[PDB]
Amino acid sequence: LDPLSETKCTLKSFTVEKGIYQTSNFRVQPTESIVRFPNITNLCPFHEVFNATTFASVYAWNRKRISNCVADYSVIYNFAPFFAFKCYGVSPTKLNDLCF
Amino acid sequence: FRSSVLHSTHDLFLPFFSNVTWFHAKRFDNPALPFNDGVYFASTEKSNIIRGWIFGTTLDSKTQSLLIVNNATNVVIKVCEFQFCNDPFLD
Amino acid sequence: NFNGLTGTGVLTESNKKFLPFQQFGRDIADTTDAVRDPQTLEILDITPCSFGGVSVITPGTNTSNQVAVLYQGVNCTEVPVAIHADQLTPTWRVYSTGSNVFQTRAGCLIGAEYVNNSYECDIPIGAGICASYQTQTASQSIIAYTMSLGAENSVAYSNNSIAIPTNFTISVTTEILPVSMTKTSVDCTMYICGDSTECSNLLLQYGSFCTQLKRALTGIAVEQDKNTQEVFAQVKQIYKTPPIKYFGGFNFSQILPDPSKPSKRSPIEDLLFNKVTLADAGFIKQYGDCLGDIAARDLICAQKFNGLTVLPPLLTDEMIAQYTSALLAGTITSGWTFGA
Amino acid sequence: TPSALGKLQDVVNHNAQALNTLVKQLSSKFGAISSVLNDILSRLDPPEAEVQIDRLITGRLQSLQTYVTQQLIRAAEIRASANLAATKMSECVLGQSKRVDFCGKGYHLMSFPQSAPHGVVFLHVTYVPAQEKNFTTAPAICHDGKAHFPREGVFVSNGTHWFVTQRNFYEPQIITTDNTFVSGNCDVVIGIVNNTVYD
Amino acid sequence: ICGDSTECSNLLLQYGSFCTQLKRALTGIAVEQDKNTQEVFAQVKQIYKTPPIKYFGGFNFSQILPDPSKPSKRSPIEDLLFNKVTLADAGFIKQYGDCLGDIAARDLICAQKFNGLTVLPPLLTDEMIAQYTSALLAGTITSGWTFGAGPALQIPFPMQMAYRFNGIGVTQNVLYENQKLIANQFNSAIGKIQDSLSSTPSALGKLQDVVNHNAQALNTLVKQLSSKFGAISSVLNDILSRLDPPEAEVQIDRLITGRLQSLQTYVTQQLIRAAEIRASANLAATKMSECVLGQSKR
Repeated sequence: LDPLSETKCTLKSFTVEKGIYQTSNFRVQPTESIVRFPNITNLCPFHEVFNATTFASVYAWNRKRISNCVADYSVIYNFAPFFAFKCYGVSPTKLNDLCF
Repeated sequence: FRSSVLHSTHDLFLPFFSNVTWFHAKRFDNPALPFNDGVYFASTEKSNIIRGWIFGTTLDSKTQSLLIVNNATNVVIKVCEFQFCNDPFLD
Repeated sequence: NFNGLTGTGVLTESNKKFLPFQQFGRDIADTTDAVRDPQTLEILDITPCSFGGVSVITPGTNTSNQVAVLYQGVNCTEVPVAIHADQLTPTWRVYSTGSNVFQTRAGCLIGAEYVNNSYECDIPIGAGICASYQTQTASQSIIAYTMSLGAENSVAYSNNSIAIPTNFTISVTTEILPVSMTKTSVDCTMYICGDSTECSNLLLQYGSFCTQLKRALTGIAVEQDKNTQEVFAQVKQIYKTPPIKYFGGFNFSQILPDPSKPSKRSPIEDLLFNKVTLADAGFIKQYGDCLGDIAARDLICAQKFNGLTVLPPLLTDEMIAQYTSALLAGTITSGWTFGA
Repeated sequence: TPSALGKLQDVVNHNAQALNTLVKQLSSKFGAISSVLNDILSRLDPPEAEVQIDRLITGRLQSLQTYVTQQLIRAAEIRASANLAATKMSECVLGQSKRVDFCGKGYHLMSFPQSAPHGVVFLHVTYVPAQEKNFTTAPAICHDGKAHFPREGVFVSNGTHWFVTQRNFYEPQIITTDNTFVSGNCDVVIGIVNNTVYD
Repeated sequence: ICGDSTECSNLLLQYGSFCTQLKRALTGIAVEQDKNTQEVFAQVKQIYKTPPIKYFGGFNFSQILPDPSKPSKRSPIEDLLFNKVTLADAGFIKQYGDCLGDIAARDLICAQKFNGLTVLPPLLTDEMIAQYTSALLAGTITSGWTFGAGPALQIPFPMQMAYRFNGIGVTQNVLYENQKLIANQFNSAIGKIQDSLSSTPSALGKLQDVVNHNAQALNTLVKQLSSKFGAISSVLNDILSRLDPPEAEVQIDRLITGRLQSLQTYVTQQLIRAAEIRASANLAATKMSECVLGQSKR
């Protein structure tokens, strides 16, 4: 309401003596808008790895380089129920809000 | 990006005042140099002599090998079972 | 939010020269203060928004409720508050105008009227500026002023003039010095566990943390008894004052012990004993004192239930009074001879 | 004025406040689901409860070490005042000290101690002069072609006659041979004046 | 600890009054330092003004008396002492544009102010301390030790200096016959002081180490923010954007306890240093009254 009530709450008392007697608070200017500036791109060939007839061998595991795309991981959820979807560095619901 | 700061890092670097080997090859029949966790290559030629390197364990078709060659307009980097000869060179 | 890096700051479009493989720049504290825009190849610095502390100069609540506001390290001519109902909420209270703004080297002061007069510093603010609640402005309000170092005096120095006093004045001053504090002991298992069976089994696995804190508290307790001993027990003979006679015209009745009241202390010591109110003297408290009637401000029961108890001092108030009377009766009947 | 013993009052207030803030730390939730150990044992299993209790133990241990550390620092401040009061007791009460502003402001005559709860009060009786007067002085006196200096006083003049008196009090007396001493001629002193000396 | 984080500062309140205890400790030191300076320079209540400079028996106090030829009204000796010690942050007002841009310089004050570390300016400015110094100086040269015990009693300096020799055990005739010799040795000694302080910059190392330890304590406190106290990163915004709130509370709790331990370590060292400064302040206050306001036999 007013600085008097603020310093009363800070001192945890209804009576305040003469002087500052404490530091009231700290001024912090908040935000007024949002600026999401990620890059500009085309979709990701996730069908080349998930919608594939036959994979490779274990000793000959194929590595697919991914770059210059908007990786929409939501297209993977509508597939068959996976046995184990475990991320060791992030949360599975946070991939869509990050860059790589 | 850092500016006007002193930052400490621990990584594979070249020790100061270390004895480095200077090759004048000229003479062929030089065995391949070992790759001891990283190499520092430097040269001051201006006739485009050195334009590529090879990397591998045994340098034969039995194991993988890295072939890096730099041309006048493009660069080719391939990983294949190259059968390197005793004295590989570009023609 | 450029590439997942969220936060709060202001873009300034600095002139930092980033390399093609560099996009983020961090300061000493590894806080990213400069970034490269993902779309445009320009460089933008990330500087935090307006930040600073605020102090509220408050007079006595029994006097008035008018208070002043000080913004430490903030200039009055850049941003006093500058918000409209959709901005910072640490303080939902704004003073805009009213000739109360004043620029000091410690910060911007709002709510005080600066005057050219100089008085004694009542409420210290900083940079030689102090505030006080004066009633000579008649209305009364909070005013700001420069502290007065003292009355201006000029000595009439001369190569052949000297000043010699013709009379004197016997002045008596008081000087109060703390000699001891409250001796407290803390129970480790009672404060941390509180009669828990599962607890106190993992606490023993931490080592001698309980024993180290116990020796430190007992070290203070034996220290406070030594402090009082070295001050009042400097003499070994308890000198008794003779029957009060004509001490050359000096009346020591205010400092000599009076047997008319218990504890055998002087009326001056009777006043001093009433000014200081001990929260807990460490004496014995009955177990029924805490059971029931908890509506009173009996915080001693709350701390004793958790292992926090105050130990009573070694020398009681009566013995300290006898040491004071012994030192007093000695100096008035023997001067400084009994000290050597 | 009840604010005369603020020094001794702040001592018992800081100790009472340190104990009160220590009790409130028990209600804190140092990353645990609750501040009561009985609730954690009743809600969670012993395998999971050890994680929650460990957070409370480390939180309360840090609170105790913070309290003991501040008490050790305050003990050094009290001992410093205790050693000062002990020295002030022997130098002001048990004798007369020449140290300026030590046993009160002014020329210290004698001091009287007073017992106080968790402290001590000294009654410093000091000598304070007043209503001084201006006089004309001279370094020495030249009567028999020799400079005479004051033995323990100072030469003053009321305008027409010269006298000798002590510093801390105006007690003018005639300049005689027993109150002064001769040392050198009258050509070395700067402001030496001519005046008769009584024998 | 948080740095404008919304998810943060909600678990920090669950730790109790650790923020309030550290706040009262710092404010306790702040009001203590103002008391230390007050008990040393404000021992007298009358601001004595020096008369027009005349022949003080041959003694030249021009090097210690305040010179109105330069601002702040301080002596040339105090001018030198003010230049030897370089304050890292005087606590005065700094414009907001001073930190924006031109960060290539060694402006570590902007880095610490952005994390809540700010220096408060002292109560008594350098001008007021200079007036207290001039008041104590003008009093002892025109009244000796009389103004300390009571009213200022004017007395010629040659006669005042004569009783100085009488205290140590030297008759008054020794000074009156060698007044020119004492005046020359006094002026030559004062001139040697300013030459030693200007030639040897390591004379004020005691006062220099004070501002250096405080500046270093603040610099090492900022570097603790870059530490990873068992967490995956040192930035709270990165942990919230990478992990889920159920898992992020474990990582944030490690950073909170790590930064709380850093703050308590800083406050503890400040309380110890404050005891050392107060001990020197009480020594300087006693040395002020016993050496300047009088003659001590110690």
